[PDB]
Amino acid sequence: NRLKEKYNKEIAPALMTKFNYDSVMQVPKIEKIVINMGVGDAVQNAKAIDSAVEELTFIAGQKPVVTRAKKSIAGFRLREGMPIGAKVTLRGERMYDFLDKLISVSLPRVRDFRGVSKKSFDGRGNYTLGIKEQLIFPEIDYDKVTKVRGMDIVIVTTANTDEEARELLTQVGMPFQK
Amino acid sequence: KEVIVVEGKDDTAAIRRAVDADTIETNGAAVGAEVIERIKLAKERRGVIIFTDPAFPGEKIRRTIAEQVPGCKHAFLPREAAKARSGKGIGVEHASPDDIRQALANVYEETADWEEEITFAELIEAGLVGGEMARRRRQRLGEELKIGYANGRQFHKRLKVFRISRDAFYAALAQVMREEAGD
Amino acid sequence: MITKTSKNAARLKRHARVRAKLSGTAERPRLNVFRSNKHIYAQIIDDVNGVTLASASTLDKDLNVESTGDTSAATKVGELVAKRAAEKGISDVVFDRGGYLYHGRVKALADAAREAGLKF
RNA sequence: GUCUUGGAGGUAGAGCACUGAUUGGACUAGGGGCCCCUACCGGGUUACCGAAUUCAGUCAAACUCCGAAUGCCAAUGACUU
RNA sequence: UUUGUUUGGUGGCGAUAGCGAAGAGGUCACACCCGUUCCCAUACCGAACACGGAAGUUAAGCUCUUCAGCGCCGAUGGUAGUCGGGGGUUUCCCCCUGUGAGAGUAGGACGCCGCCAAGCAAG
Ligand SMILES: [Mg+2]
Ligand SMILES: [Mg+2]
Ligand SMILES: [Mg+2]
Repeated sequence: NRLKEKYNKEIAPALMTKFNYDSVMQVPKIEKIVINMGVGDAVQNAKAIDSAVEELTFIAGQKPVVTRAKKSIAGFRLREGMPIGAKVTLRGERMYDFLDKLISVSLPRVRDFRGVSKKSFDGRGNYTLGIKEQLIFPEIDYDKVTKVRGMDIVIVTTANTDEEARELLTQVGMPFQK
Repeated sequence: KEVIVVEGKDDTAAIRRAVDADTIETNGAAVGAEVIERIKLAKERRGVIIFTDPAFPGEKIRRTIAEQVPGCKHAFLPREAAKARSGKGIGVEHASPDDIRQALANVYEETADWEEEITFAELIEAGLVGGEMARRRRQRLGEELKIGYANGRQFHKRLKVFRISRDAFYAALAQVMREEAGD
Repeated sequence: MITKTSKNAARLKRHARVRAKLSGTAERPRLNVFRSNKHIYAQIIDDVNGVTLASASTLDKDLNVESTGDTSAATKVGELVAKRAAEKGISDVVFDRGGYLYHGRVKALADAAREAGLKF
C-alpha cells in the first residue's frame, strides 16, 4: 500500500513546485484503471472457452463482468447480444497494489525493457497499453497451455495535457524509449 | 485622529471606551454609495482604520470596503479577543478597550500596491498546505503578525502585497511553528 | 481527463421525476426534506400558493445535541417539525423524499414525524 | 343575419431548420490515371472525385423552422327578422 | 417585533432565463474532501448509492460583475397571397373597396416575480 503514500510524499510538493498551481487540489493524481479482455474466443466461434474469466480473476483483485455485443459487425456473423470478452474496473488500494505487482514482475516479464514511448495517448491524459503477449504473472505457466491471452489495460488520470501523463508515468517509473 | 468604521452601535461604544477617535457605522453587510464617499473623504482628510470581527460578516465587509477605497488603514482583533471563547465573544463589544488599543498599535495599510519578496513556493515549503498545518499555522501567523487569517492563496497575496520584512517574518515563523512543537 | 458531474444535479432530476406524480394542496401540504453533508432540513409547503407553513433544521438555536448528520438528529428534527405543524393546525400531509432513497436518515425523520401525530 | 370576443386547423404563399432532388466555386488525406519511377519508397499531378467540409444558387402532392384571407365551432351583449 | 441586506432551500412566468468568453468569492452556508465496523450498496468496484467524520481546498460545482461572439425575441413600412365586385387576347392576366403574410430590417436582451430558514445590521 505504501506505494501511494510515498507517491504523495514525492509528487505533491514536486509536481506542485515544478508546475505552479494556485491550489493543491489541481494536482493530477491517478484515480481509476480498467483492463479490457475483449476476446471472447476472439472470434466468438469457440463458444466454449472462458479461461480468460478466471485468469482475469486471480490476476486481479476481483472477478470480471462479461460484456456483450449490440450490433451486426460485418467482420463477424454471430453477433447479436452474444458475450465477447469481459472487463475489470478498480480504483482503491487494489488499483495501487496491482500497479506495484505489475511494475515489479511484468516489467521484467517483458521481452524488451523499452515498453512504449508516449505516442499512444489521447492528449488530455490517458495511456493505452498493447497486450498481445501471453505471460503476465507466472501464476499461469502450465495451467495455461500458451493460448492467446491478450488484454487491453487502459490507465487514465485527471490530467489535461499529454505531458502530465508523461511525467506521471515517469516519476513512478515505466519502461519508455529512454 | 482617524475615523473608525465598525458594524453597529455596540462596536461604536466599545471603541469609544478605548481611544478618542470618531466612529462611522457600517450597519452590517449593507454599505451604501454615500457611505463609501464618506469613507473616501475620511481617508483623504483624517484617515480611516477598519476594525471588524474576524467572523463571516465582519471579514466580508472588511474585504468589500478594502476593495472599495484603497489606501485605507486596517486593524485586526488580536488573537485573544478575536476568538469567541475570550471575554464575551468575537464582537468588538466583547473585547477589552486595552485590546482595542493594541489593535490600534498594529494598524497597517500604510503600504498598498507594492511589488515585494514573498514567494509562494517557499511558502508551501514552510508547510502552509494540507495536514491541518495549513490552516493552523495560517491562523497562528496571522494573529502573530496581527493581520487576521485567510486561505493560503489569499493570505499569501495580502502578505506579498503588504510591505514587511521577509526573513524577520521567517524567523517569527520558525518561532511560532516551534510554539506548535512546544517552543 | 475525465469529468465528474454534480451529484446535486442528478438529485434535482430525480426530485422532479418524483414531484411529477404528486402535489401538496392547502389540505395535504407536501412535507419536503433536504439533506446536506452536515445538516438536514424540512419544510411544510403548499403548492397552489408557494408558501411555507412550518420548518425545522439542525441549525436551530435549540437542540444542543451536536452531531448533525446523525440518524438521531433526524428523529429530533422530525418530531420538532411535527409539533410545529400540529400547533399550527395541520393533521395529514403527503410526503415526498426530495430525490433521495427512502432509507436511514430520511426514513428515520419520516418515522419520527409520523408517530408524533402526523397522518402519513 | 350582422357587430364584438375567444378558440381549434397547416391550404395559398413563403423557406431550406428536417427528408429527397440539384448547379458553380473553394478542398481533399484516400489516390484512382499519368508518372518521376510505383519492385515498394518519397515526390509534380492526382484532372483528384476532391469523401466530406465550406461558400454561394435553385426545387417538392406523399419536405416544413413559419403561415394568411375565407370557412367552421361557441359566448354575452346589441340591432333587426 | 418590523425593516434592510447576503446565503441556503423551495416555487411561478414561452431561452428576453440559453450557450460562449473574461474576471472576483468560501472561517457562515453549499460543496468538493476523509474512511468502511455495523444500515445499505456494486452483475466488478464505497464509482454512484448508504453510514460516519471534518484534514485540507475554491481547484471544480455554486454566488456575484462584465461583455451581443453563437443562439433567442422582434417592429414600422413595402410586396406575395386572398374575401366581395368587375373586365379581358382564358392552361392566364388586369382593375376596385377591404384584409394582409413569409423573408429582410430598426431594435430588445447575457432574467424577472414569490415564500421560508439562517447571518448581520437598524428600530
Ligand atoms: Mg406552393
Ligand atoms: Mg405543401
Ligand atoms: Mg414577419
